Formats: sequence, C-alpha cells, structure tokens
Amino acid sequence: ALSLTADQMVSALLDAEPPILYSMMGLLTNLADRELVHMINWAKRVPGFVDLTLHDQVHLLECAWLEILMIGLVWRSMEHPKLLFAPNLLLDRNQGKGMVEIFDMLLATSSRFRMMNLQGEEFVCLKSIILLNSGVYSLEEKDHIHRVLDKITDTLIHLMAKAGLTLQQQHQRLAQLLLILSHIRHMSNKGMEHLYSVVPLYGLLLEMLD
Amino acid sequence: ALSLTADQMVSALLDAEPPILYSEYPFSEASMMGLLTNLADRELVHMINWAKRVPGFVDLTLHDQVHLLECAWLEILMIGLVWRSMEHPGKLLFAPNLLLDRNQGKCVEGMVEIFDMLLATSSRFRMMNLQGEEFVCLKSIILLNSGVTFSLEEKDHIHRVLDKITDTLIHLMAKAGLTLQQQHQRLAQLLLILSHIRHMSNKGMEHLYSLYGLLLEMLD
Ligand SMILES: CC/C(=C(\c1ccc(O)cc1)c1ccc(OCCN(C)C)cc1)c1ccccc1
Ligand SMILES: CC/C(=C(\c1ccc(O)cc1)c1ccc(OCCN(C)C)cc1)c1ccccc1
Repeated sequence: ALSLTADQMVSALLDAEPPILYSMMGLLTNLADRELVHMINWAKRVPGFVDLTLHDQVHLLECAWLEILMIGLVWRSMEHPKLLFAPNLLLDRNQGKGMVEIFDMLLATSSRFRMMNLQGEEFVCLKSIILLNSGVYSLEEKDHIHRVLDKITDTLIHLMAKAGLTLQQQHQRLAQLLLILSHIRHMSNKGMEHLYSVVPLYGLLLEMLD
Repeated sequence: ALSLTADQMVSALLDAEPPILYSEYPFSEASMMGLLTNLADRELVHMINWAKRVPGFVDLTLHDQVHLLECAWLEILMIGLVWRSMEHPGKLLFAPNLLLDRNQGKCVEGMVEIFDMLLATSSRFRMMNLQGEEFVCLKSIILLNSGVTFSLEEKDHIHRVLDKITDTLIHLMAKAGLTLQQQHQRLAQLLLILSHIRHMSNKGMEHLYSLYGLLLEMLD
C-alpha cells in the first residue's frame, strides 16, 4: 500500500505504464483523447490512488490530466532536440506556427531533462507526484495523499542513492526535479487557457474510474 | 558570492526583505481591485530593489534580470501575501491595516477562488510551522526558478545559485533536529507547494486579463 519498499514502489510504477500510441488541432486532440483513456487506467494502478474515494480519485485526475499528458510528451521527446507526440508523429518548433511558445516551453523542459539525464524510474515517480499533488487542495485523506507523496519522495531519494550520487546531490537533484514540476504546471495552464480559443468531464471520469 | 556559507546565505536574504507597506482608505465596491492594484504596484517597486539584493541575481545580465522578474512577480507577491497571512487564520493580510476575510473577495467575480486557494496555502504553511528562514529561501527560489524559457551559460549560474539555496534550505532543516528523511521530505513538501503557488499565480493573471520598459530602466 505505502508499506511498499522504495523498490516495490518503482516496480509498481514502471508496471503501471500505459502503452505507446500511434495516430493540426484534430491530430493532437484525437491523440490526447486517446491517451486520456489509458491514463485513466494507469491512475488506477498507481499505489495509493485506488485507496481514495471515487469522488476524490476523480477530482485529482480532473486537476492533473494535462500535465500528465505534457510531462509524458516531454519525456518521450528528450532524445530529439523536436516534439515526438508518438513514434509516427514528430513535429518541430516551426510547425507550431497561436501554439508556438507552448512548444518552446515544452522543448525547454525536454532539454532540461536530457541535460539532467532523467531516468525512467525517476520520471515514473514524477508522474505519480503530479497525479496526487495537483488537486490535493469533512474527515480527510489529504492526510493519506500526503503520506503516499512522502513515500514517493523517499522512493525518489532512494533511487538516486542506489545510483551512487553523494548525499548532497541527492537533495539537490530532488530539488531541480520537483522544480520542473512548477514549469510543467505552468505549460499545462497555458495549455488550458488556449483551449478556450475542454476538460474531460465528471460523469465519464467517474464511470471508468469505476 | 556563489560560495558563501549557508549561514551567510540566510541572513543575506533575511536582510533584504522589502518594507512592510500600509494601504489607503466609504465601504468596499469593485473599486477594491483598484485598491489591490495600488498595493500591488507599490509593492512591486520595492520588489525590484529586493531582487537586486538577492545573491547571484545581479551577476546575471540585465535582460535576464528582467526576464526572471517579469515571469515571477505575481508568484513572488502571492507567496509573500500567504506568508504574512499565516498567523491570521481565515483572512488574508494584504497590509497590516487591510485584513480581508474570504467573504470580501466575493465582491470581484473570479477572485474568491484565488482567495480560497491562498487561504488553503496559508493554512498549509502554518500546519508545517514554516520558519521565516525557510520562507525567505522559497521567495528567492521563485525569483530564480520561474524564469530560468530563455552565451546562456547563465542558466548554469542560475542553477548553481539554486542548488546553493537547496543546501541552505536543507541545512536549516538539519539544524532544527530533523532526521535525514524528514529533511528530504519537508524539502519535497515546500517545493511542491511552489507548484500550488504558480497555479494560483496563473489563475490570478487570467482574471487580470479579463511590464518591460519599466523594469529594465528601473533595474539600471
Ligand atoms: C501541446 C500539446 C497539446 C496537446 C497534447 C499534449 C500531449 C499529448 O501527448 C497529446 C496532445 C493537447 C491538445 C488538446 C487537448 O484537449 C483535448 C480535449 N479532450 C480532453 C476532449 C489536450 C492536449 C496541446 C494543448 C493545448 C493547446 C495546443 C496543443
Ligand atoms: C489575490 C491578490 C491579488 C493581487 C495582490 C496579491 C498580493 C499582494 O500582496 C498584493 C496584491 C493583485 C492585484 C492586482 C495586480 O495587478 C497589478 C498590475 N500592475 C502590475 C500593472 C497584481 C496583484 C489579485 C491578483 C489577481 C486578481 C485579483 C487579485
């Protein structure tokens, strides 16, 4: 549950991973939408999430879905200085031409991950963080959510330790990772805003959440 | 000033805080935005001078000083608001003479939701017994991290200062009796409350839509 050990955590999280998908606003809309159905399923497989209410499971996915899509998108693009929406569709920044500076922001985060040589294990933890931490703001599990988040913080450190960083680089990397989550909230917001020139609604979320 | 001990780094930052401002005022209407605009802009002038007092910040080039500040100001004001509101459950302390309960924010369409969010964050800081040293750390962390979407071997610099704060932030926690885990854990918690604040800051902007020249010359 949370009495998972940090290796059991990473084990779970890598196994939770949604498949790889293949295929203009229509392109990316249809694409997001599709990925959005798998995301619902991964959320379920995330340790600690299945513990919350439906009403709360749903709130959380309500609040995080777009950054979960972006940080994903940012991830698979690390190795293509180019956004690789799916193996078969891979756009450059010129191609963004009112969506250009969202792309610019994304390609920033993408290089910053390449620079940081981010790990699939580290990545995978960041995503669970975004799921739980996003909407965490009358007897409560916010307490619970907070516990699961601390588990993951420990899981993150634990990975860095295993990999043989010094205790100082551990707190340091953890920082520059959790800070990129800020950048990502932002691009997500700029995203939401531009999809008023939208949010997967409740009942549907809730019925698939089961 | 890259190398200077955690102790130094804290007092530097603690000793550079803008003054405490007072507001001016015939009971509230949507003339309250004007009221809050005003407070914003005065505060924003002093924030320029605090940016300059933050170690490493003047080392950056003028345009980057501006990029950073342009990108992080409302986020920097909100965290300040939040911070000073911590000792006053249920109300936002705009100025020492302008405590405002959430009810009052409902007198400007779309603001109550921001207010709610702020009061939540203010809660969370109190419940964490966030110390002033840690707050000062996070303010500077917002200045630095928010803009860091830009030769640019200046990013590298920004980053190393940022690590330097991290150290300083850890260092305090260490010195308050905190076991190693509890350190890594609280550090997470604070940096993760930084996301919450950008969110608020963006929400702020949108309902402030529905500047450069000034900051450049003002930053000399
Ligand atoms: C930047 C990529 C993107 C989308 C996207 C991101 C990652 C990914 O893996 C796939 C797509 C995007 C576009 C539309 C969108 O809304 C769909 C509405 N559905 C939920 C009914 C979501 C993401 C987008 C978002 C806002 C504006 C312009 C583009
Ligand atoms: C929530 C507080 C707030 C402002 C504020 C926050 C903290 C603080 O210490 C002082 C004020 C606020 C209001 C207006 C504003 O605009 C300034 C425009 N200038 C920069 C051109 C900035 C902040 C606000 C922001 C957006 C919409 C409604 C209210």
